[PDB]
Amino acid sequence: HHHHLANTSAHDFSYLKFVYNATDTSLEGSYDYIVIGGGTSGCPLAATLSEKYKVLLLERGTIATEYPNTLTADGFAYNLQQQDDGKTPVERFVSEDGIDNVRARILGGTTIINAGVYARANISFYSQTGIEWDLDLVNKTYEWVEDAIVVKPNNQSWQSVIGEGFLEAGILPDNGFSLDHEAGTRLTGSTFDNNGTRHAADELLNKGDPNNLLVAVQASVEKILFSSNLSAIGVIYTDSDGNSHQAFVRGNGEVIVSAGTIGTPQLLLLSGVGPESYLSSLNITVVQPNPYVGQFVYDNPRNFINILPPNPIEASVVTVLGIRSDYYQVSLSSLPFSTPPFSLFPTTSYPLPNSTFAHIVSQVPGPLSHGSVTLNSSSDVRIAPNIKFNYYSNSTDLANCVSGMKKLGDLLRTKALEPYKARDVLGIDGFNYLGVPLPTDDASFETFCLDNVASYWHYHGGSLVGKVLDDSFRVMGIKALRVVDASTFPYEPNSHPQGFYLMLGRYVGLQILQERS
Ligand SMILES: Cc1cc2nc3c(=O)[nH]c(=O)nc-3n(C[C@H](O)[C@H](O)[C@H](O)COP(=O)(O)OP(=O)(O)OC[C@H]3O[C@@H](n4cnc5c(N)ncnc54)[C@H](O)[C@@H]3O)c2cc1C
Ligand SMILES: *[C@@H]1O[C@H](CO)[C@@H](O)[C@H](O)[C@H]1NC(C)=O
Ligand SMILES: *[C@@H]1O[C@H](CO)[C@@H](O)[C@H](O)[C@H]1NC(C)=O
Ligand SMILES: *[C@@H]1O[C@H](CO)[C@@H](O)[C@H](O)[C@H]1NC(C)=O
Ligand SMILES: *[C@@H]1O[C@H](CO)[C@@H](O)[C@H](O)[C@H]1NC(C)=O
Ligand SMILES: *[C@@H]1O[C@H](CO)[C@@H](O)[C@H](O)[C@H]1NC(C)=O
Ligand SMILES: *[C@@H]1O[C@H](CO)[C@@H](O)[C@H](O)[C@H]1NC(C)=O
Ligand SMILES: *[C@@H]1O[C@H](CO)[C@@H](O)[C@H](O)[C@H]1NC(C)=O
Ligand SMILES: O=Cc1ccccc1
Repeated sequence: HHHHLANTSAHDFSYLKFVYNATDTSLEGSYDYIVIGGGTSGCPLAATLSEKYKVLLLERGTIATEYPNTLTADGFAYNLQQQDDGKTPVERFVSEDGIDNVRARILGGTTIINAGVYARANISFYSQTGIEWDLDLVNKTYEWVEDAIVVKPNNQSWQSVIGEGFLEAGILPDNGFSLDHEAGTRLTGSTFDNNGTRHAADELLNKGDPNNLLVAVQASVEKILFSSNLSAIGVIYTDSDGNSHQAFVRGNGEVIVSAGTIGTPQLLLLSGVGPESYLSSLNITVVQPNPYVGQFVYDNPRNFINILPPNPIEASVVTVLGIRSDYYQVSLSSLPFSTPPFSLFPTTSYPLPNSTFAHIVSQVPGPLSHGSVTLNSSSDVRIAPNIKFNYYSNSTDLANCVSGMKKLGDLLRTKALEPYKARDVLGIDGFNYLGVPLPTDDASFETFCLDNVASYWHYHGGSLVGKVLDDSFRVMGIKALRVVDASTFPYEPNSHPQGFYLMLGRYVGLQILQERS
């Protein structure tokens, strides 16, 4: 079941032969499919559709060769440390809760900037949704992604320490190496290969048909165009010089929005698809009223402590996961820095580490708390929308963080972690901490959870199946319009969702092709 995994190899940019600047007006015209957003779901979706049909993929960012630190594990922090000048692969934002965050702006989407952790969805997820999944095809599609960009990670000293700690702390059983989201401790896959080269969703464009697939970069899609039976017919997009362009679908073809949790509700709202009284209050003509566009937007909380060992530890990428139903835990080890990677810590005024440190982390599942995306500009898609997640508004989320923080306490008490204490005392105050240490009444853990929350970066929702979309990802009430990306589900598929959303892009592409045949 692992014969098919990818090998160590250079990042494959062969697909650049059909990538063009959106300034090229000859890209304007009619296609069978237009995919908006060249990201985690959008790239394998476009590649899949191009097996049989003419596809235009539109991405607002540029190509990853322009930002070489996106292409190595060693460059992960660099892209977050880099200032956001409107063109960089990392776009910075702050939720209305006050928590710093980022999204991608690059061909390949968030797989070009993320921490590389690869996992398949919790196998119970499919029946939880109630969608009639073709489960055999789901698994074939995971293998199609994994053959291109997923490896079995080599050993990393810190990842092995934390795995021994998770097991000693009772996060059982030992699952060895496995891609599956199951209770226990395991080594999972990575989209960094064993030479440190990042592999990503853009490489899945290499599986497209180069005679049928066209990609426009620095293409800012501003509006979905509709028929004068309401149908999507095309898009308006602007190029890096600011000039406008139009592209259309033809016949039985379709527009699919794959612009992410933030970008997809924004574009739907700008296009008149959304809550009637809200759009009317902005004087946006309503094309399709739906009270849920931009509603039910979720961000799984990240809580953490940081330890500063008295001897240097080796930096690592996350590969070893400790999974329970009520918390998902990992640890990153890092070099010190004097410029913070934006959103690693929730505020810019966080203390800076002067030596190597271990960031020890727990994730709240769900979450049950949710907020919304609303427009900041009623016209300009380059102006980021407002986004609020309402962290810990739901008491179940807070209770689950308390459980995870207690388990992090257990982890710090293991023999495995003992050699990284600065003082050989009995308690966990023998560690040196960067930032706030763990407090053991439930009230002190609740305060810690609330005060020190950060984004796990795994936000989702805003165009949910069952609210905005049907079980085939069609926008209800509109022909020839679908949404495929992380805006579509209200809960996580697992601890690390890129593997699910990579699969989903191709999977829905195959469903489109089958429906059409
Ligand atoms: C820093 C970070 C680390 C992460 N680490 C991991 C991890 O290790 N493992 C894991 O499993 N998950 C991880 N995640 C989460 C996971 O990567 C994302 O949830 C997932 O990639 C989202 O996929 P998507 O297709 O919804 O969005 P994206 O991949 O972001 O794709 C959306 C694309 O649409 C483009 N776009 C947006 N609006 C427009 C527009 N109007 N016109 C044109 N293009 C547009 C964007 O530029 C982008 O390329 C991480 C997330 C972040 C931010
Ligand atoms: C990796 O290479 C080996 C032999 O060199 C082979 O088993 C396998 O086909 C390769 N994997 C991929 C994904 O190409
Ligand atoms: C597209 O062309 C413009 C000039 O017309 C240039 O400024 C920009 O860098 C180009 N973008 C890409 C992605 O090549
Ligand atoms: C799909 O693969 C998973 C492992 O990821 C396995 O547990 C499951 O049985 C498979 N399902 C089908 C329908 O083959
Ligand atoms: C919408 O337009 C009407 C005029 O038709 C105006 O009275 C109202 O203030 C406008 N509202 C906004 C938010 O532009
Ligand atoms: C997997 O998903 C099911 C269904 O939502 C849930 O009950 C279970 O706790 C999950 N398991 C893990 C290990 O997250
Ligand atoms: C736009 O965003 C800024 C920055 O968060 C905020 O202060 C402002 O209130 C927002 N404006 C609108 C109209 O949403
Ligand atoms: C928390 O979420 C659960 C599940 O959606 C819900 O039943 C409950 O009412 C929520 N609590 C509050 C205070 O909204
Ligand atoms: O789970 C992935 C991760 C990576 C860096 C920091 C926190 C979490």
